[PDB]
Amino acid sequence: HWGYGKHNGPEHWHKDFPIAKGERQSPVDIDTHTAKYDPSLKPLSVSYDQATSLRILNNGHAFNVEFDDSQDKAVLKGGPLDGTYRLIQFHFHWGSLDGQGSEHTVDKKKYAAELHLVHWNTKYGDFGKAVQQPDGLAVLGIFLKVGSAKPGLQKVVDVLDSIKTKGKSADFTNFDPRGLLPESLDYWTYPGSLTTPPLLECVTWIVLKEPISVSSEQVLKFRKLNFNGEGEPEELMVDNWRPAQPLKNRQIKASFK
Ligand SMILES: [Zn+2]
Repeated sequence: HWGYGKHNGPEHWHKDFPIAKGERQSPVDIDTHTAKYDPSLKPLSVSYDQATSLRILNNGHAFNVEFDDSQDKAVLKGGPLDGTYRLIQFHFHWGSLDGQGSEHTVDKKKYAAELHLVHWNTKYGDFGKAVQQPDGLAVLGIFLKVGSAKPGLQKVVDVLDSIKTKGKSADFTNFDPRGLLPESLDYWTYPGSLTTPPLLECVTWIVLKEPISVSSEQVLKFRKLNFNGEGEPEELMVDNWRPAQPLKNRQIKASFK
């Protein structure tokens, strides 16, 4: 019964998921004055030309756009990564107000939302095995600010009415995740965790420096989703973000000077 409410939110998760207080928890604050350029880093390779989206699902915590991950169709490689990481899904975290919603922060700044493109390391065969490994996942995180509309997000926005409540899904084929990227692939990276229970410390985070802009109308439609199931009292799906966790014995590295 974890969530983001009044009595089940992030500050409670440790009782069921003690790794919530672990050594490598996410998100974190990215201090641009202490992150250090790492010349050993390579450019990201984002290879999404062959992506096969399938479905969009309201899981009661966010919505996931799911992909066919049974072949190397949409992969992330390079950067800090060794090997090939396959896209399984993306989802967002967002606020009730434009001044909060992101999970990572940058010099303590909160963005309106954050996109997570989740990938798993093909050496482990499937997602469920990958999450048991320290290098099992690679999550590309992208900040959202409110300003101009993001045209490539609109197809997501316009299906949201069909998945208003927890447990609803809809077909979502032929969606191109390249339309969600900023111009630059400059990034910060560090080792961390899933940001929802079970909070497993299996993630290489790659957080892009350049945010994307979305419109106030686009974010307002996200805020019409519901945490609840159909036929239950309405609870708007807002503020589904975990706050920054202690960095502990980690360093954040930058791909750029
Ligand atoms: Zn996430």
